[PDB]
Amino acid sequence: PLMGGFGLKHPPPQILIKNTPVPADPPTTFSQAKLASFITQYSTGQVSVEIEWELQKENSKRWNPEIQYTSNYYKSTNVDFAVNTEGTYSEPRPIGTRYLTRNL
Amino acid sequence: PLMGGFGLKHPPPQILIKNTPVPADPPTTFSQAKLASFITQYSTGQVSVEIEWELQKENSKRWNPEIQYTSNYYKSTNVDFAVNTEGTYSEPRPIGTRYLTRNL
Repeated sequence: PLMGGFGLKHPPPQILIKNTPVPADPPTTFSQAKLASFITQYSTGQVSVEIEWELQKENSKRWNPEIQYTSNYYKSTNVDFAVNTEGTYSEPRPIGTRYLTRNL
Repeated sequence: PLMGGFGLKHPPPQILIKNTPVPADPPTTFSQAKLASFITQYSTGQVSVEIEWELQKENSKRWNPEIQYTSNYYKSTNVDFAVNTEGTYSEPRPIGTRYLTRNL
């Protein structure tokens, strides 16, 4: 992909879900038309997903230290990647995936 | 220890080594005195040492990133922990052992 990530020829299927429509009380006398009324409705539940990942271990002889992604040492108003006063979770900056080095 | 490290009641033994003294030519007529002359000498070789270490894996639920020891991202005159122009190896700063965090 241009956005990055993995291209796949058989991606994970997409799950589709809908409330089963519940019609309100239809009239007594038959009517040819389809039922235009329904009971306002919504549903809630829990969903769980796991992904088993495979890693390629980093095996390298570079003498000096590498570069690593690390949180700031210095004080700040409030913790990054954590909630704020009013409870709004916030992530300050994007995280690149490339730090460790490899000989071309 | 106060310097840090591990205290031990049976530390690794200390290896001691010496050139076996080689006397120069003593006189023909016997002499009571011990031999005061020797052949100037030195020896060279290779030494190898390995240490099998045990680690306590870090298992922790902290949500936000930790602090990590990482080399500078920004450019510098020359690489740290690596040789300089004239070939003098140099280590810029001490390295503490404590970064990862643990709930007291």
